[PDB]
Amino acid sequence: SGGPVPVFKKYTTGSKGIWEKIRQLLTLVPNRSTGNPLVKNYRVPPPGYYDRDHRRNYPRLVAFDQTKV
Amino acid sequence: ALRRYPSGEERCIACKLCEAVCPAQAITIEAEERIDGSRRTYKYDIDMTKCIYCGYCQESCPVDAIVETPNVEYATETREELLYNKEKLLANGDKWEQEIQYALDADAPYR
Amino acid sequence: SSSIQRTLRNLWKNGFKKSFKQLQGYNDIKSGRLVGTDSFGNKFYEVDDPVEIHMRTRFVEYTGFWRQDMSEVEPGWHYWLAYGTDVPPNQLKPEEKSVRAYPVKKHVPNLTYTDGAYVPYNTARPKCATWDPKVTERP
Amino acid sequence: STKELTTARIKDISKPDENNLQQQAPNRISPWSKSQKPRAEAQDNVRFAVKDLAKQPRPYAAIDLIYKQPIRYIEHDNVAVCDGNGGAQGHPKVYINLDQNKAIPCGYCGLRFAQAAFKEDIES
Amino acid sequence: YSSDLPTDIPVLSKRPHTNLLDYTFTTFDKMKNWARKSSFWPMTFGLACCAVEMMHVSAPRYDQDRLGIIFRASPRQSDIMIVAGTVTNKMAPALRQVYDQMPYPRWVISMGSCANGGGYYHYSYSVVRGVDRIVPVDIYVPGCPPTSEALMYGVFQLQKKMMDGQTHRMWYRSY
Amino acid sequence: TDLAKELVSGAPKELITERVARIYQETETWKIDWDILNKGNRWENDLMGYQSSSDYMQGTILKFDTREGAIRFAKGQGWDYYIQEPKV
Amino acid sequence: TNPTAFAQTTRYVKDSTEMRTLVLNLYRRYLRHSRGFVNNYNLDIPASQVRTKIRQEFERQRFVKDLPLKNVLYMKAQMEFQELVNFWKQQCHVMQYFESIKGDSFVQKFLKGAQ
Amino acid sequence: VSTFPLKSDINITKSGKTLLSVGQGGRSSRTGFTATVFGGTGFLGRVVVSKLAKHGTNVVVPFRNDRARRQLKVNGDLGVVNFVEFDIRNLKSIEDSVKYSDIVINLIGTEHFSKNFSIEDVNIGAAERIAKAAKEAGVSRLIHVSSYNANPSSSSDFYATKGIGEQVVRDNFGPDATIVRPAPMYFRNSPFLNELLQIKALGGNVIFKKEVYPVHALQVGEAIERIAFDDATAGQTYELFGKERYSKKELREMIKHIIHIGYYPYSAGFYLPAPEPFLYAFALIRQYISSQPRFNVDQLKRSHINQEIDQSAKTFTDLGMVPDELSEYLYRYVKPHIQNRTVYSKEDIEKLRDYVNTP
Ligand SMILES: NC(=O)C1=CN([C@@H]2O[C@H](COP(=O)(O)OP(=O)(O)OC[C@H]3O[C@@H](n4cnc5c(N)ncnc54)[C@H](OP(=O)(O)O)[C@@H]3O)[C@@H](O)[C@H]2O)C=CC1
Ligand SMILES: CCCCCCCCCCCC(=O)OC[C@H](COP(=O)(O)OCC[N+](C)(C)C)OC(=O)CCCCCCCCCCC
Ligand code: SF4
Ligand code: SF4
Ligand code: SF4
Ligand SMILES: [Zn+2]
Repeated sequence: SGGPVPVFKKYTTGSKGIWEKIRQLLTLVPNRSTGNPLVKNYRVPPPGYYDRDHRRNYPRLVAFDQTKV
Repeated sequence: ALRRYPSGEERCIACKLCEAVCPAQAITIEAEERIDGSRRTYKYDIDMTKCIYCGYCQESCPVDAIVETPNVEYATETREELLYNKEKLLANGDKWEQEIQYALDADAPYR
Repeated sequence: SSSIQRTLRNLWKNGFKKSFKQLQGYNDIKSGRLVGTDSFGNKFYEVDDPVEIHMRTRFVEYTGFWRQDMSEVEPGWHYWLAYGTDVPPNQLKPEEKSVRAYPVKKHVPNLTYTDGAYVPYNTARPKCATWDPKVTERP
Repeated sequence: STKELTTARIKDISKPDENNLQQQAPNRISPWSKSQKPRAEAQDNVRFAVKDLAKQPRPYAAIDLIYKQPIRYIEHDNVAVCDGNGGAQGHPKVYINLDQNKAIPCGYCGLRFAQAAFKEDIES
Repeated sequence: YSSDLPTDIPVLSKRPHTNLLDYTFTTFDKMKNWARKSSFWPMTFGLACCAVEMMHVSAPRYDQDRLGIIFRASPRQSDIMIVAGTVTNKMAPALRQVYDQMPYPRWVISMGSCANGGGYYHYSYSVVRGVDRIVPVDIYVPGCPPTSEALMYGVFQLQKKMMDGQTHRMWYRSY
Repeated sequence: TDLAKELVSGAPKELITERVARIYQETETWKIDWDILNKGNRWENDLMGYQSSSDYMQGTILKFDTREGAIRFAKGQGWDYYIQEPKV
Repeated sequence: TNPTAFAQTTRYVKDSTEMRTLVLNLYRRYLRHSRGFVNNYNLDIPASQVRTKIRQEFERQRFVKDLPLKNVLYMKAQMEFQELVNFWKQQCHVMQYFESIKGDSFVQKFLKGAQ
Repeated sequence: VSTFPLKSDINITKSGKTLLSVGQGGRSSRTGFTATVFGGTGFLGRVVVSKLAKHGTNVVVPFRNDRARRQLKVNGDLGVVNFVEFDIRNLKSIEDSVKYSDIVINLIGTEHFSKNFSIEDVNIGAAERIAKAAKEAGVSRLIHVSSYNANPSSSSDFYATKGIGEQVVRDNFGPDATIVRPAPMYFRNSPFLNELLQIKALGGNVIFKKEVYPVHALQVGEAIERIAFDDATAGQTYELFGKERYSKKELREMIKHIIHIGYYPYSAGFYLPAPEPFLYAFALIRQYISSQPRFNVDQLKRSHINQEIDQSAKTFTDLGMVPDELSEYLYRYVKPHIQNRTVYSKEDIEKLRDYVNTP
């Protein structure tokens, strides 16, 4: 369930020191992050036959006209 | 970019798999028997103004001869400079070889 | 990350000369550990500040003063500046490097707007060969 | 000298020069294919009038960097296996029968092989 | 009549400054070109998928505005025209009307494959095969679509050309 | 067959008169293609050796099903044509 | 939904005589707008010239015979009227519309390349 | 133009080169020539260059203005239009534009001397260097453009230098060179018409009493095109002019009447009677104070001299082309500057011309 979540549970840049308490007094919603990703975790290490055949058994094409109906 | 073996011989053996897959028909290959007899190509042109940077270049090669470098800053004043003949492709292949080593050796497991 | 506290620290460490170079092209006085230079001459730095944002932890300082061209960056380092690898090109183990049988001369940037610009041409001879004039007289 | 520059040859009678901008490649003068257009002819075009020939792309010729490489040898066997000599980023594996008595190149790399006995005969 | 033209006098782009006037009219050219180099106001001529990248340059990650780039909708207020996307035949007459209304000086940037030489739709019955058949182009950005940095690189190269303008020295020396 | 449908297809005037279409059979169906132009079908571009062309019907082939169906089409469009009988 | 100016329903006319009268009114409609086509598109040719070209257009294809192909020719000519009167075609297309256009002996065609 | 300009697919030049044209004459076709059009960035060049490129002839256009050569590349295909930076004082740059050229066209010609060139230095000094340098490179054909009133002994600087330009070429390029004399051409942004449309034309009575034989610039543009592909037209002199004779003052009121320009002509400055010394003095003063090419002292004399047809030369019909009259094209070229538009057709120009002559 997506209820409200604190700032320190979101992988984002936070506030260190008394500025955290300054932020929690001025900001309207204290549990929103600045949105800048965590440089220390986010992208830290860079990226550096018949038994199994069905196409030949596709459903056939049969048309029903007034004669066969 | 056109790659090259460490021994120096060209990786490309002129399938024309290149000319067939290319959705925009930007690959032009003409080949014949070399003097040593080993099958190589004397014409290999890419119309970078016609290419869509699809990536079927790199996927089609059975010898990894044609690959797409991580470069994007090669804008040119005259459009004629955007028609890459074989020598221009081979120049990039040498010029970007170490970088292509980063790309392939970091994408080897997933292919 | 943008306040004057970071700028003043980076101003004092770098000295006036390097910073004024950053105040001419970079527009942001930054400092970092030098990680080496390429063949062309660009100096590749990495920042150890805990305040820089995610994508700004690796930068360069070009050789030129007034004009900077991105293509001057050597291809080996060009992948490092793009955050695709944690191993700088001068720290590669020899089992991974590129070994070529041909000389590797100095890096050359993109050569547009200059007479050194690349010119395409057709590498194939014309497919029809004309006949050489030859005459032998009536016997 | 207007003769070998526009003719295809196995090798070059003269010793090539890296600083000659009329050669097909820095390491070879004559072109290595009958249909390949000689570089001296191509540069004699309208668009090379003011363009500098020094900066044009002149990659080293392939047909030389291979022949510098010494021929590989096989001891006490007549089947040569070559798969690019680079691991799994090479050409498809091919087996080379060594029954014929000369240097038989690989399908893709161009590497040449031999046997133990014919090592003295082939080198002649 | 009497005439004697020398032969070793070089071309304008190679001619060094000799007297004090050659420094005066170089100052006017740099000062005037620096104004156009910085106040680089293209025109929002996004046509196709290439237009997404042209927006991402204005995005906060790249922020074209930091370089003095402010897109202007009207041709009169725009000194550049970034032709991004396919130029169909149904558009080509309209494109010429938009280009011809730009007051001089004017530059055109061709971004992407479609604007350069036809691109994917080169063999289409209703696609102009390269916008260079309609408007002169000063720089071609290759890609599909060119990355947001590739366009910035293309912008920078054109800027490096504008800083090389020598109009007011041309009057003094070549006219 | 009697209908002058060429005034509704929008094809250029040259298709009615100056072009010839072959109705052949490559092994169960028939095809239609236009014979090549006298000159200007393929000239070597002097820049990059591209196979230039002015014929706009070179890349066109129509896959039919039955012979009389193809002949019906050719008469419907007012196309000059000839039929190549395959060897048995 | 509201259809645009100078629109007509697409109807498969099943009379030979009615189609004759529909065309005749249509030809007058082009001539009535002769002055406008000059002023709208800024054509270099005067009003009498356009009527002359319009007449050359209408005289050209008056001998068609197939009624099923009569409606098609009347349908598309209606679109040409609707596109032109609503000022939809660009200026260049109309200028080139009237700017289009004797052969040569076999020696003349043999030498240069014929076709 | 039509569909293909060349008379025959294979043409042999005077130098032995065997050129084979390919294609059906489109943008992607070729003709195997290489026509260096000197002064191509000018008014006349942009027509000469345009026709040559669209039919597949490589054009090498030496320029001195960098921002004016950009628009010439639209006409040709990739590689068809080439550029060489040059100045007439740089001999080496001249030889860059003639090395691969089979056709060399000369269009350089000025009416106002500047702080770097005199009238002789351009109509002769440029022409002499261009012609002589072209010969040394084995150029098969040279085509030249001079004044319509070339005269070695004329007191007008323009006519005197242009005439000597004919002699000095033929002593440098040789018998192969050709000379073409165009009458004042009228086209979009034509210098011949731009003086008539200007509202503040001081000395309008004096300047516009001169007589001319106006010729359509497109035909002269094709006139060089017809000559270019033919070797039969070497060593000739061609004067190209229009059948119906017109005078500037006849045109100026004819031009103004189409634009409908009561009190306004008397006030805005249409008719500025000024003393002859003042006109001579004003032109001299601006010659040291102006920065853009203004009305010159030479055009004060030329206004007293009427156009002269030379009978030793050859007309349009010598090339198989019938010249077109200013009546059929004068309206459209001033249509930019003009309830219900009145289109002054070909015949109705006379009826306008009638209204001007009636007092
Ligand atoms: N209807 C007409 O225009 C008339 C035609 N003529 C003559 O026909 C010839 C064609 O000229 P036209 O195009 O009509 O008018 P322009 O004066 O515009 O043509 C001038 C061309 O020659 C170049 N030029 C002039 N001086 C120099 C110089 N010192 N160095 C290099 N280039 C120079 C110009 O270069 P750039 O423009 O790039 O600076 C331009 O390309 C002229 O000689 C003209 O006098 C006769 C009477 C009137
Ligand atoms: C009163 C009017 C309003 C104000 C006028 C000023 C507006 C801004 C001017 C922009 C200038 C510009 O752009 O100069 C910067 C450009 C950019 O270098 P580049 O183009 O790559 O060439 C330079 C490299 N070269 C020449 C080797 C190719 O040149 C210069 O480095 C000029 C040289 C530096 C001049 C420093 C000394 C003069 C100081 C004058 C101030 C006191
Ligand atoms: S990357 Fe470009 S050239 Fe290569 S196959 Fe794809 S579209 Fe063709
Ligand atoms: S797939 Fe590889 S080897 Fe085959 S033609 Fe293309 S580049 Fe050459
Ligand atoms: S070049 Fe590619 S991205 Fe750009 S408009 Fe064309 S298809 Fe879209
Ligand atoms: Zn192998």
